[PDB]
Amino acid sequence: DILLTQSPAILSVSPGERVSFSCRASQSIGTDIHWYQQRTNGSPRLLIKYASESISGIPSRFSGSGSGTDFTLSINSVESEDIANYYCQQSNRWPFTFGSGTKLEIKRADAAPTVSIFPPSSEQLTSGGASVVCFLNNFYPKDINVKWKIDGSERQNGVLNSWTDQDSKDSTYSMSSTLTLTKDEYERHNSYTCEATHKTSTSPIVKSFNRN
Amino acid sequence: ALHWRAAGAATVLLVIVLLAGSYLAVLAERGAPGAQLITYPRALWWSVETATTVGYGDLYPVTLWGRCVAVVVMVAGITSFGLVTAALATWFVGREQERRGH
Amino acid sequence: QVQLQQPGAELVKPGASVKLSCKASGYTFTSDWIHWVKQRPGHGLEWIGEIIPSYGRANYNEKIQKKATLTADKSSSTAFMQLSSLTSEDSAVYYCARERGDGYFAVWGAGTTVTVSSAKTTPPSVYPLAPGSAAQTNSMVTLGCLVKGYFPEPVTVTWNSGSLSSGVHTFPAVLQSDLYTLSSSVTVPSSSWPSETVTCNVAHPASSTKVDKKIVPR
Ligand SMILES: CCCCCCCCCO
Ligand SMILES: [Co+2]
Repeated sequence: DILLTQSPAILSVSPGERVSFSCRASQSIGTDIHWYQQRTNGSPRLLIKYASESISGIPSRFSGSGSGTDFTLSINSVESEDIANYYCQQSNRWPFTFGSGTKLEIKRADAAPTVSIFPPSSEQLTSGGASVVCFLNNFYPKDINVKWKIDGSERQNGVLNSWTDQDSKDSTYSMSSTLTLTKDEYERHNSYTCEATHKTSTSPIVKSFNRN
Repeated sequence: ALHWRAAGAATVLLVIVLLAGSYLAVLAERGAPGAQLITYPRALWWSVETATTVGYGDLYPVTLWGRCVAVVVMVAGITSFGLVTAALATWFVGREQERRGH
Repeated sequence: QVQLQQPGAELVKPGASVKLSCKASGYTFTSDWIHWVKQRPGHGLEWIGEIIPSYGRANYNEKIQKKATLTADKSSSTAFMQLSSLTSEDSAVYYCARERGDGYFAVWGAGTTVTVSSAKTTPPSVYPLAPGSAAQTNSMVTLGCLVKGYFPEPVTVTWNSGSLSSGVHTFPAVLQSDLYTLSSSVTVPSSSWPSETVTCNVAHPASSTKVDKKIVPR
């Protein structure tokens, strides 16, 4: 049963360059290979059928080549919306099989995060809990550190972090950091501070609010 | 004329067998690992290949029911060729014997 | 129009059984196949099986453990995948796709997120995230909302019922003590808010709830 090997598993490219995804089959399959794009949280979308045949409504910069056992998807002039997983699939022999995928990552210019801190909501406090939310937005590269201080002193407990995949809108990354407390624990402190340390600057970017 | 009636029928039955043949092959062969006779366009080419006996061997059924289909296609092609040839002989023989006054 | 319709979510208990559906529309031919494909979070696509609905014949990936059974209703043109005796290895997004008997999947459904767990369905609490009174600004303002304590995944979060899509990130959920929480972020021009309205719509399919939450200044 036909094995499709995709190399490499991650492809890092610069905006505007021509990129090429590989797909090697375990035996000769003519040109019976099709390509799919799957963006973050989206479903797959057919890009190229039968090694090189274009699909209607797919940008003219996607093309395909190959025959037998060696197949290539190319993108001319890569751009942000191209950030995605790419799969090949064969229909030469039963059963149909998929490759394991190649992720496209774009190397953009360095960008500092935009930091925003948000006080607990009236409605959440009512419910008897309080979440302080910090957003670190549109930064490059992905490596970033967040620090929480309550009233000048570092906090580590109750802090949950989430990081987005690379953005298909601008090739950046974002992270959110959520400190969750009871209303009681929240009521007996004054200032909450979120600190972001990133490659783009010596000094951390800092955002705080007073409960009063 | 019986012979043209027969030759006409067989040629319509042949086209029908080639089309149903393509459909049935794919249905019979999907499910069987290594089967290549598994999409309709190539399966229809396969059917023509088979009915004519042209023997490329680029595609063939690997299953019992694919192979049964293959045989019905062969026999339909073979039968319709024999009926066309026999009709052409009947035509020529009756025309030669009128070309002799007989 | 949307060619293949699937439910957003299905929660299933370990050992239990679920029947997924895939309603079709658009051009239909008696030669069409419906395929099912499984994706575990962070992983690749995996072919499960296929059915020719206008003949009832189904074929399965014999290289994996057989959890699926495929059926079709030709009058409502729905494809069904009966998944049975599920463990947590069976938690994944299951897509259906349409093939015109020519080898490629032209159209796909949006997928059904199947979660296998004993834990219980919980709609989310949506709380606004407007800036504090002290926060200064430039040409742009960041707003958000906090989707908390839901089960299972997924939630879909829109801004102004889809019209506002530039400058939005929804962060992945974090699971703690059998409940999911996430935030969604939106950025708009400073001048435009609160002049022009900003609202997050939060659909959670597993509980059948879609709640709206407007973002007003504190
Ligand atoms: C003589 C023709 C045999 C019919 C084969 C139909 C395919 C059955 C599928 O399993
Ligand atoms: Co005589």
